[PDB]
Amino acid sequence: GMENKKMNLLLFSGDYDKALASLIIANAAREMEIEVTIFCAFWGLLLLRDPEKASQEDKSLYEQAFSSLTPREAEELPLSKMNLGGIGKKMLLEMMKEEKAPKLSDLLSGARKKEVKFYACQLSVEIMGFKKEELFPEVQIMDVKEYLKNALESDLQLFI
Amino acid sequence: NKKMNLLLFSGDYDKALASLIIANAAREMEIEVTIFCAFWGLLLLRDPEKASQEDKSLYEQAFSSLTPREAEELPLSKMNLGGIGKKMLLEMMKEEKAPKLSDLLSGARKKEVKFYACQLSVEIMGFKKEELFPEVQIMDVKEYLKNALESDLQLFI
Amino acid sequence: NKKMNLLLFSGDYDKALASLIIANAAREMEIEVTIFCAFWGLLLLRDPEKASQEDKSLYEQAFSSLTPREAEELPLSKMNLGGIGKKMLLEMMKEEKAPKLSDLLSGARKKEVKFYACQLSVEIMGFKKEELFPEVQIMDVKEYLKNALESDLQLFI
Ligand SMILES: [Cl-]
Ligand code: NA
Ligand code: NA
Ligand code: NA
Ligand code: NA
Ligand code: NA
Repeated sequence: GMENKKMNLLLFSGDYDKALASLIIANAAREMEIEVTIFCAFWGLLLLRDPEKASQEDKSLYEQAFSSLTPREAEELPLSKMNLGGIGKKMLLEMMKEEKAPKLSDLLSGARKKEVKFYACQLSVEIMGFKKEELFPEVQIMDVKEYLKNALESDLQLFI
Repeated sequence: NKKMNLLLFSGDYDKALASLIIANAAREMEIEVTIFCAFWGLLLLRDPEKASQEDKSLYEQAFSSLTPREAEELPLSKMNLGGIGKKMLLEMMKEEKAPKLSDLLSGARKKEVKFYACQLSVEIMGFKKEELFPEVQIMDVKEYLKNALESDLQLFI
Repeated sequence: NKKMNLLLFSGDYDKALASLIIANAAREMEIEVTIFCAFWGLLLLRDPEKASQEDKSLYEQAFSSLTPREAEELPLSKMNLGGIGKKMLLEMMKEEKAPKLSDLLSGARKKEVKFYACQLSVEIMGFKKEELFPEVQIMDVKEYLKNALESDLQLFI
């Protein structure tokens, strides 16, 4: 069986639909008792923002602009295609509602509760200017060598 | 005895081309190939001569009617230009005698690449099994994971 | 002991950057790294001190002249806006003294990352070996599969 397996996802994309796929896979994995690590890098870091604990305190101006102007939480992420001003996302969301397919923010709550391990790429965090306190509290800041050690120890590795 | 699993998430012509170039070559080396199509990737599996509108919601009918109807109609991931920079790629491929996507797909089907459609995507998007190629099987995410964990090479495209 | 294979399909500045951050770090940990560049990913390998238009078709000549001529010219995957939001990412990296894509590429070359160019893509897009960095080897998809199957980490970017 799959109960001792390990999966590692590098979530690079900050697209709603790619994030959804990554959490559909991670939640299903956790239900099969697979240990799941999601390493968020670049745009994927946007998945990890906690809107209730955002800040502008002691960031450069570029960092402030980036933080205020980008999606402030997972649910605000744009579609990878057909976003159409936010209308084609509105489409996908409606079709999901018809099937009772849970929204990204509910899949993310689910993944946190099932103890999917979420890591934020240190260099991406530094470049984009996010503080630890701006992300969910159980997120750990991980450098790329820690990503590689984890990925090499894993049974399934994907870049999303 | 090797095995490869590709998760085709993208519905882009060029990414689909890459996936089938790799899948066809792997079958020639006697590697067993599984392609799990999810979200936009499902569009690869549409049989245009079998399309249907019966028992679909409004958005499902609209999504069906207004997305690529078959693999050859997929857009480029880049410089598609409303079909024109896809038209560039196709001309460049013609000069080099590189087969089109639909010909790679026919080859994949003949070589018995195993094509699967992600159940949740199929349901969300409203596609029926009869609208897809006959040998496609519906598989859920847990079945994908089992198959991927048993594979020797796993990619997300 | 360990081996990593990256298939770089994307020709985006930020995706190439991710790939070379990973590749450079892997080399420091003594992991063997193979990067197979295909389709848009081939643009990473263009040597701007070498370019040629000689013995190419019209679309090949046009493609060569109009596309990014070296890694540093690659567009952002998103929010490129004229190259100005790339300008934004670049200025943010500069504040952090994060190395540029060209510096990571030079580092990768120095650390003996193995760079291969997909033969079919090369032929379609019309690039010649002489237009790419001298250590690049042209490899077909079956060589890609052999190498990926012997690797411990395999990603498609
Ligand atoms: Cl991957
Ligand atoms: Na910064
Ligand atoms: Na991937
Ligand atoms: Na539906
Ligand atoms: Na993989
Ligand atoms: Na050509």
